[PDB]
Amino acid sequence: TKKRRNNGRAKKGRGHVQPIRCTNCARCVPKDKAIKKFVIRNIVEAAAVRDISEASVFDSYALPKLYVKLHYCVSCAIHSKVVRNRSREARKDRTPPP
Amino acid sequence: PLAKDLLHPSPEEEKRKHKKKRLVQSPNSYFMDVKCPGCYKITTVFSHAQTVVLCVGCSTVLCQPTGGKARLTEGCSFRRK
Amino acid sequence: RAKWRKKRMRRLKRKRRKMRQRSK
Amino acid sequence: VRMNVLADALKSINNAEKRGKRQVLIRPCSKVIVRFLTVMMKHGYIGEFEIIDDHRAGKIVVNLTGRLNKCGVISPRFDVQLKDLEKWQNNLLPSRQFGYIVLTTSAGIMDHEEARRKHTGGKILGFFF
Amino acid sequence: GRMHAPGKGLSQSALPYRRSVPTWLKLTSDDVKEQIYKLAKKGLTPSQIGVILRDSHGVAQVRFVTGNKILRILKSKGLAPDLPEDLYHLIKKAVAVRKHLERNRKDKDAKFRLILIESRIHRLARYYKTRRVLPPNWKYESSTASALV
Amino acid sequence: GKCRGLRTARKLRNHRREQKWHDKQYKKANLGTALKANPFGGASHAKGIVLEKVGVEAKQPNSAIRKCVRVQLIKNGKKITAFVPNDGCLNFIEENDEVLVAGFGRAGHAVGDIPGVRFKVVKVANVSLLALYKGKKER
RNA sequence: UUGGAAUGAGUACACUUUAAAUCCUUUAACGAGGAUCUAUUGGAGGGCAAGUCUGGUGCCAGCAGCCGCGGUAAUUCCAGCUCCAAUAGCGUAUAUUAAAGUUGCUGCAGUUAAAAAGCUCGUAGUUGGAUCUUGUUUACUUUGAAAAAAUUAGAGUGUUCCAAGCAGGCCGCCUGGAUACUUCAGCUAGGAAUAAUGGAAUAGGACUCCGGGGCCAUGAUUAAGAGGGACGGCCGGGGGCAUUCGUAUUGUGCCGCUAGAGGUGAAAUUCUUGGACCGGCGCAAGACGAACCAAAGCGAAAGCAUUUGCCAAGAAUGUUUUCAUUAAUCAAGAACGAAAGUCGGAGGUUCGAAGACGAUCAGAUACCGUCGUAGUUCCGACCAUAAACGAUGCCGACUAGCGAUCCGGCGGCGUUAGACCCGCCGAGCAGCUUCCGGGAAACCAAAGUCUUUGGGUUCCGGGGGGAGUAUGGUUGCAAAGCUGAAACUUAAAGGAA
RNA sequence: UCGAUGGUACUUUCUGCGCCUACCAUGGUGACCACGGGUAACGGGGAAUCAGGGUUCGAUUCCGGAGAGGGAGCCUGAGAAAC
Ligand SMILES: [Zn+2]
Repeated sequence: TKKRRNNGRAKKGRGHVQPIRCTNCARCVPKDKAIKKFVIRNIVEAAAVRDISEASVFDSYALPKLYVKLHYCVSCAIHSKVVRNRSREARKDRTPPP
Repeated sequence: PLAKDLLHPSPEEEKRKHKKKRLVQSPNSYFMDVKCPGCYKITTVFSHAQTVVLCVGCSTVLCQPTGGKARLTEGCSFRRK
Repeated sequence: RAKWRKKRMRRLKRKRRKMRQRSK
Repeated sequence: VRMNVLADALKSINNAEKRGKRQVLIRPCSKVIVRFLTVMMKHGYIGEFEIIDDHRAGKIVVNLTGRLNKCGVISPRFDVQLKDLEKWQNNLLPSRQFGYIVLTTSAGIMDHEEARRKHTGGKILGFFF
Repeated sequence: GRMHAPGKGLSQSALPYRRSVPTWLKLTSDDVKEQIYKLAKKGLTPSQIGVILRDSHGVAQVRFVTGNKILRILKSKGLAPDLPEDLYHLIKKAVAVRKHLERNRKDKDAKFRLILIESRIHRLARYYKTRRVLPPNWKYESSTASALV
Repeated sequence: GKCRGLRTARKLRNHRREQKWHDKQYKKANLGTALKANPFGGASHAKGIVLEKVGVEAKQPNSAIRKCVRVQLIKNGKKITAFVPNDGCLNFIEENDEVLVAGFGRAGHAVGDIPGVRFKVVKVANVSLLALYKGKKER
């Protein structure tokens, strides 16, 4: 049975796409089939932002961030629980969670 | 719309349709007399000219070829019948 | 598996050919 | 490519009747179509159709009466005789009480009843009921 | 759709219903024929002559002003090319691709596209021979194809 | 789809001609095979000499001993294994006696839980096995 | 239960029958109550009409086309009884037809059940727009002849009825021994719609003059929401070559400070007895082209992403340009066709089949780790196979709506210095809502317009195995590609839910 | 080669004809399936089964052909390659 209309990838009217490597296991995954996640986090987390700010040499220095674009294969994205299996009707929801 | 009149369509919808899909196909193009400000002779040029037309005497350039209706120069008339 | 069965078949064709060329 | 014009003419009518349309626009017209629509009109299956001249193949806007169940073509146009005409009446017509099989005979285009009264066979164009 | 392409475009000129010369066109039938001749002697093809007449001369259609077409007008005066223009441009394009394919033997797209162009050459020439436009001994060979152009 | 043309008779006739061979029933009865491999050679019955009495295990889930006889055909020398149909009729079949065997009911197919026996005994010693089972004939 | 009746089988005095007989028919005599003058053949779980009956047997013997029955209360076997079916017939085996719309013209299928070639070109083949009197060449249709009888259909006729026969009515006498069908091709006489073909274009044109004249309305249908070609401004990770940049990885020179670094679930193999790892300035080589990068673009698919230049192509759009059916799909044939693989060169940074070693395990010849050959890279020549997938041929028409998006074009407030905003048209990749409809359903605006079945056309499927095997041919350096069986075995295999 | 196709002249036959001979010509057939192979293939009128369409069968009393164990060659006669 065809489980998904897009076959699990965002490829339409296109023959081949260049692959990438999953961050957990370096395996060849198509760029559209990859479960991407652009994570923007601070270099200093909230548990340590107090000590770093009070020990700074500047009056007002904002801590930088880590702009990392993570890529995941289907298998590792589910073991890492970044995507869950949804109901047969809930799968059709293409909106990101709030 | 089960009883839409196909024999008597409104003129606002026939101009909307493609020039081939109309009830009777008719061009969306036309001719026009271009009067340059330098000379007095008027030249009958096509709207979708696609060539570089010139006035009699090589006074100036009338229009320029484009992907659609030709782009006229400054100070010219058009829309003849 | 249908692919390893296909591989066992081609490994068997290659043996039947060499056994046939010996008595050729 | 459009290898048969009577096919696309009757297909547009059959689909417009299924949608409850009042009028249908047959884009390509021909002599066979106008005489086919006339056979359907003489028996009351369609209304008055207006041929549109555009210095080309021409278009027709047929007025649908809602009395037509299905009109279709028979491709290719087989050669039909008088002894073989009853065979097509059992395969195409829905009953022996109504429905007609249009034939193109040397005497002109007519249904199977008029072709039998004139006692002349020919080729089969289509059917309607 | 296209003959050797998956495109199904509809772009094409749609002639008006009125097969009549407009009242504002003063050029007579003979005045247009003189313009066709002077443009044919300049090297313009029948498809190019009708463009200049359409733009710089207001002649929307010479088949409505004059009783015949451009190619028939040039044939009467003997100013028509030996081979037709549509076949001349199919051979010209095939020579341009084959010339490019000599100094570039690694583009298998131009090699595939050359088969398409020469397919339309042999299709079109087959039609002109049935209409006796080309002699029965005529043949398109890639060797002397550059000489016909 | 299919070709519906006025001059497509040869195309349709040749297509059906070559597609009928994909039908295993038509191909079986239109080639040299399955007729020479058939021990009867196209006959409904055949006579043979009983080589030995053999018991054939009934296939699962059933469990029994099918009383059969290894028969050598007289017409071509082929050795087949018939089946003594009725209850206890194996005792009526002597050794090296001529018996008339026929198909088991299906065209070259094994009938019932018997593995490969596709024949059955009809007569024995020129006496029908049904007459010996009912006591109306002897020997 | 009791009775008299009636009769054929049988039987013969004989006739008849026939060349002579027999048979049938006719008919004396004779011939029926257990009218013993005896109806069998297959079945009684279901399909399939008919037993919860009794006894025996106890997964035994056997039944059973199929599904199944039997392991100690068998409705299925061996039997009694009873019942059912056809009936002087009834079973069995095999071939064959219908069933089978499971061979398809009528009339099937190919998204997932078996299935559409990886993709495109292309000959034959098949099929091809509209248009010409409305108000030569053929095909086609109609008519006649022909198509031997017998058979078949069928008219007449009490062979006692009937299958048959062609004979037989009537009180010499008058009636039959008909007709229809016989494909295709050929022959004939009408029809002229539909579908092909021809006529005048360098006029060596028709009709008239009577080599030159006159004359004809003097001879070219349309310009496809078919196609080719030109042209216009564009557009695209389309292709090729040549340049160019980027950081990274590995290696290396120098400098710095240090004993650990690498790796793992945990470790070890390994790198460091010192200068590994780390930091700095560099350098060299070979790959690769991040983020931007999307259910976006392009290309026939495979496939395609740094810059710049060059080369020749391409769709779409625009067109009151040109040609005028040149078209569609395609046996044969042909171009291209990921990766891996093969051969010959160059190069081998990374990665890494094989291989080694270190872990884990009962064992790992695996997963995991440290290396590492071929390979991965480039050039030329092969290979031609992928879950080459949208598991869905191509062309064309039609049948809903909506918001977006890519390209081109078009006209409209306004903002900005083309960008944005609002619509429309054509082209395309998609999305969604719908009781359009379809389907076994999942699902599908096509997988719809399908028992209300026929637009054109190619390839291809026929239970599951055997088996893409055997053999033959062909292709290749090879690996293997293409074509491709049968014996035999099996009652399911499988799809969706 | 040693007739395949055609032309010319014979020869021969009951006659036309590469039927045959001699001299020339290089043809003739084929994906519209030639050639080759198989047929448990005599052909047909017909039979069975069939809503239509079909499928299958036709050694078998009628017609035509063929053969008389296998080939081949002849006699006689109007007529036979006869059993
Ligand atoms: Zn992963």
